[PDB]
Amino acid sequence: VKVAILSSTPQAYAGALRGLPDVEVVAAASWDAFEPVRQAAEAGARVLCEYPPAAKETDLKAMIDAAGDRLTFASPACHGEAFAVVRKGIADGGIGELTTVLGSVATSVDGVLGAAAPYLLDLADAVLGGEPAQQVYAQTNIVLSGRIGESAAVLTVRYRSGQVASFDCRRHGSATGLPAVTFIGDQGSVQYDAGPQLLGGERPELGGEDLEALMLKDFLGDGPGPDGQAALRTFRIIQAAYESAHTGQPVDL
Amino acid sequence: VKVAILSSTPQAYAGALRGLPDVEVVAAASWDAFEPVRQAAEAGARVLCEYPPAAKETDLKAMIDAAGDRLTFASPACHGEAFAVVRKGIADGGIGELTTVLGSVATSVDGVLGAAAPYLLDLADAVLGGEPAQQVYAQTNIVLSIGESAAVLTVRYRSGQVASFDCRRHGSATGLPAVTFIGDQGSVQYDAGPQLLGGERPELGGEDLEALMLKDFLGAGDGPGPDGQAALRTFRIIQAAYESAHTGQPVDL
Amino acid sequence: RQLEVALIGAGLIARLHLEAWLGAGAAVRVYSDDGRSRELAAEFGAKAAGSLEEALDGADAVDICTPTASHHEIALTAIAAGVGVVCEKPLAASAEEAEEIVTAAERAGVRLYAAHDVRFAAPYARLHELVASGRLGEGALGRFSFSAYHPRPWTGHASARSGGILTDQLLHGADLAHWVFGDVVRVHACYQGDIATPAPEGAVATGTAVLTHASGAISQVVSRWTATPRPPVRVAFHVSGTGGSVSYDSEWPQEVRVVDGGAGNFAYGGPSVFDTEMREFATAFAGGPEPRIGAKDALAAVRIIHAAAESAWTGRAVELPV
Amino acid sequence: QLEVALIGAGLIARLHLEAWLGAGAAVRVYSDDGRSRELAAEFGAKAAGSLEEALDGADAVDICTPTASHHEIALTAIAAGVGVVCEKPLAASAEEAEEIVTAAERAGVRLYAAHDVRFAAPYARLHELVASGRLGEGALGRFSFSAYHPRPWTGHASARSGGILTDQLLHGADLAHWVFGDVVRVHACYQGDIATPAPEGAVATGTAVLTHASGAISQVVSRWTATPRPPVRVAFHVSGTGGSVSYDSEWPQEVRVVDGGAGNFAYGGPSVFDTEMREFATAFAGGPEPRIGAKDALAAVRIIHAAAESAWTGRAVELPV
Ligand SMILES: C/C1=C/C=C/[C@H](C)[C@H](O)[C@@H](C)[C@@H](O)[C@@H](C)[C@H](O)[C@H](C)[C@@H](O)[C@@H](C)/C=C(\C)C(=O)c2c(O)c(C)c(O)c3c2C(=O)C=C(NC1=O)C3=O
Ligand SMILES: C/C1=C/C=C/[C@H](C)[C@H](O)[C@@H](C)[C@@H](O)[C@@H](C)[C@H](O)[C@H](C)[C@@H](O)[C@@H](C)/C=C(\C)C(=O)c2c(O)c(C)c(O)c3c2C(=O)C=C(NC1=O)C3=O
Ligand SMILES: NC(=O)c1ccc[n+]([C@@H]2O[C@H](COP(=O)([O-])OP(=O)(O)OC[C@H]3O[C@@H](n4cnc5c(N)ncnc54)[C@H](O)[C@@H]3O)[C@@H](O)[C@H]2O)c1
Repeated sequence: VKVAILSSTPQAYAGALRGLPDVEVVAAASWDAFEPVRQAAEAGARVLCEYPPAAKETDLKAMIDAAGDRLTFASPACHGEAFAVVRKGIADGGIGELTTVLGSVATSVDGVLGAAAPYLLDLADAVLGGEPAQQVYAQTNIVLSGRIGESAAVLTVRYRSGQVASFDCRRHGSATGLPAVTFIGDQGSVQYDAGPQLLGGERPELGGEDLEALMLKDFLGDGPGPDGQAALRTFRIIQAAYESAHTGQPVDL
Repeated sequence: VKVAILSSTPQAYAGALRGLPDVEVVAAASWDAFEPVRQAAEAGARVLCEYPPAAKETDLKAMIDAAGDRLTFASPACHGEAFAVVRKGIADGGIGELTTVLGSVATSVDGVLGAAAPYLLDLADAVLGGEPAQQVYAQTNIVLSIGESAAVLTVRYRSGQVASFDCRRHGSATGLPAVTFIGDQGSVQYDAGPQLLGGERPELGGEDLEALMLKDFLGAGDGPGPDGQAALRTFRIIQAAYESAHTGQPVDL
Repeated sequence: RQLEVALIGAGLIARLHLEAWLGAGAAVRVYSDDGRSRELAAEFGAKAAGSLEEALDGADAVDICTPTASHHEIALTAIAAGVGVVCEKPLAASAEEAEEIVTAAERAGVRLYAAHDVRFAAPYARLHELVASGRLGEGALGRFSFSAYHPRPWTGHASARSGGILTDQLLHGADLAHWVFGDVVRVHACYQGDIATPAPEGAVATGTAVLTHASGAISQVVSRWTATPRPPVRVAFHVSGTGGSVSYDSEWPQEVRVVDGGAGNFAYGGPSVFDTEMREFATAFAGGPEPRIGAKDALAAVRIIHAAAESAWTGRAVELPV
Repeated sequence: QLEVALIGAGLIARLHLEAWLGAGAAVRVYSDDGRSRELAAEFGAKAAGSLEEALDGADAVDICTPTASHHEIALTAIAAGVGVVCEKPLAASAEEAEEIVTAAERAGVRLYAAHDVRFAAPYARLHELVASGRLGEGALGRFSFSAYHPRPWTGHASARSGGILTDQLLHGADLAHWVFGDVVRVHACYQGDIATPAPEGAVATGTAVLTHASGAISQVVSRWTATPRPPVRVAFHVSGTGGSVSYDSEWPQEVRVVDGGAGNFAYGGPSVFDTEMREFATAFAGGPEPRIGAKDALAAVRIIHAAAESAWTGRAVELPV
């Protein structure tokens, strides 16, 4: 199988993909210079991509046009066995009627709203059953250190069902990008943390599942990550959030 | 109220006490030269005393004789309202029949067995009602950065109850003990230095143990801290521990 | 001489405040229109006053422990008699009422505080101490969540437009955010659940607010009422600035922890927040240093919760001019 | 496909059977109670009519029988050229264990024991930190293993042997040995009625102080509790010159019910048995040696018998290198 990668850290995923047999990495690039990957998609390669920047929706459509269902969005935390447990517990009524999704993520990547919030919205979308959004409100700032774009953001989503999601994102040089999400229903709440603390101490040790291995397994074999429609819903959320951060008022969708 | 202080930080305590209404400090010294505190004790002062060095059993006995029931030993964790809750709950059967006391302490002071284990033994002694020790086993090492920097001792009481404590040196340690009481129906932990806030530099919670200890020293009733006989019990345990750490065998009391 | 405190009201909060005032060394006169004040006063050895006027006569301060809608007249009555005010939160039922009280207190030169209990408990006071002393650098982002089971019914009247039961819970988190990050200039909130009162014990609602601060810092404040006391209360926060992050979970074990075996007779909540609060207010009204919460903080809290309720109702964000 | 002879048909065997199959092995099951017949059918495995028949054509034997029978079952497989993985403890006496180790070494067959603790993430990560030098020189460790025993102990075991506490001590003793190295001195106090037969919920507490050749010291506490509140708790705190690391199994991990008390969100991570058998299967198929070797199985048995003797005689027991 021929494979291409679209990410801010393309050498990261290309190395793990070559480390498996029967697979060949024909292209790896960032969304800044995506065309070698786009031509690989036209030529038949499976493409694993992180979410594109909010400014490059035409590049996103070019990738959809080039690969069709051969395009897979990278959302590691969706592949946790822990996340399957949470989704089933909620669908079975473990927290009553679902009303609200909360959560937090820290990343080292600049522009944390576009770079990290999709990872939380992917989990929300899975448990919300792909509900469409009615309004998006967001605020951002550059207080914390970074190169370009916001280093902190909060967004709140009001869905057509009346359910609410609200997520906080921040930059930090040693963050992992691993999200923690909390699902609130009218009889309880449950938290899914993709990066819990395994060991305490002066240098705490990060626990969790081998989400990279699980995500690549699915991509080399429709799994629990966002399909194309789910990615487009979330990407539209992101665009609206950037607009709200500028207007200071929610954006209707 | 006439008071005398025998501690490694005598002026720190004298300054906290003098000028208070109805209070005057008639003597304040370290164990290196305790004669004015002995003399104040013979004249009737109440004395707040720190555990002495291992070489001063004779001076310890002299203080017990001079001050009688006016002697209190400085053991801050004994004075927490949290400890009174733990003591009451154990007395009321909350963990069934008490069998075992465990506990850990870290100190900056060198020679951690003599320097820090009395804070643990004092809490055991209070809950055990002064139960006599029968045999002590102990081991020490100097792996961490004179005098032992790690120690474990096990005490067998003639009731058949058991206490076992671990002590270690760290430059940033606070000396605050944490003790666990095990009975045949459960177990309960008194942590005099719990983590109040997390993050890169956790914050210590806890009570103002120094203020409560001085309040009880200056008060009327029987304080919750060790009296002269309790101090001598605990001193003898420590001396037996040091002997066991040298022989490699339990030492009889 | 002993500080003289007029305590107005005789409900549960009044009872907690009374114990704390007496423990602080103060002398208290209790008064409520429903007469409950005289058995309250008798149980604690305080004086039962026969009217509001007689409670105020010769008092140094009044502690207003009555429902919100009555704070305004009581406080103004107190200010006119030269008596300083401690008001149960929130200061008043509208921003306009709160401003009149603040203004009147200033013109008369008497002290005005509100009992924002959260500031007086160790996790939040330590967080503010870290932030104000510079150990977090410049504040950037904070999340706060206050969740509890309401163990008695809401018998007063409040409309969904006013935010209802969510307003009560939001006070804690809104005040904490303002305390740590500064003035709030923009508020957005989504309120979920049946939030009007009268409402039963165990009513469920979830309010999610985003506050933008004058510095650019942003806080997410979540206020919840839960269906069961499992647990009765949970508070959590995470605050990040250029100097690092500070976190708290009230579920973390503190000094007393039943590790196994299920024992129920080891409850320990820490020092009474009310003892800490009233002792600090006592010291202020006695001519000492000002407490950790001022008049402008009490007004801030009213402004923020009314902006939130408006945002929740209209679907717009609400700006607050400094 | 690797061929595994599974001996026994109890709860451990059932857990091992599922893990072997999940690792790709073919399995034949023999137990002397006959229950191996329906056990193998339930999982699609083979049923053997005898140990000799089970060993015939086997690459490895998995001994999931009572401890006292480990010595002769293991010696039979070794003499037949069959490598061995044995449930803990390796044998009923330190002397029996050493005999198995020597026979496996001379016959050149692999000999492992199922020290499950080494295959769960907190403990594997702890050993990784210590062995890579991240904590510097180990100095001090405290370990506690505490559980409610939900089945009766039906076998016969004297108080002198440590009884029920010996079962719980093998986790902590093995972990201390893994992390700090050879143990040269053992002291222990055992509290409670510990002889078996004994019922579910029997209460006992054992406190052991281990001195290591390096000079490091371990305090290991082993507990059986009256009620599953909680069913299991493990905690540790380990200090070296390079810092400290701690663990509490009560801490929340990937799935956490925050309020309301729902009970349908159970999640315990990867099965240690899957991780275990997969690593063992890989070794028997010429792969790398697993994280536990014959000399570790022998060390654990020596430690728990010295601790039982210490508790019984009131002496510390010296184990010079
Ligand atoms: C998430 C919370 C955090 C508070 C922390 C506080 C600093 C301290 O840490 C905190 C732990 C302690 O001080 C508390 C025990 C304190 O004693 C109680 C709040 C006290 O008010 C009770 C008399 C109140 C009741 C019985 C109520 O019915 C009640 C009310 O009537 C009104 C108008 C409320 O707004 C609340 C409540 C209530 O119960 C719980 C509430 N939320 C919290 O407390 C509320 O907001
Ligand atoms: C303090 C513990 C820590 C284990 C951690 C391990 C990483 C893992 O987290 C571990 C928790 C999980 O893998 C579990 C599936 C674990 O495997 C199972 C309990 C497994 O033992 C069961 C077949 C055993 C029973 C039902 C018993 O009756 C039983 C026995 O008969 C004998 C002789 C024992 O010595 C123990 C038990 C028992 O129950 C529990 C025990 N102590 C612990 O577990 C014991 O020592
Ligand atoms: N964490 C621990 O310490 C732990 C936990 C569980 C089991 N174990 C160990 O596993 C072993 C017991 O296994 P269990 O818990 O499933 O007990 P069990 O009683 O449920 O299993 C015994 C099985 O082995 C069979 N058997 C007995 N003797 C046999 C023989 N000579 N040949 C063939 N089959 C025989 C029996 O018929 C039965 O099917 C012990 O070594 C015990 O210490 C240890």
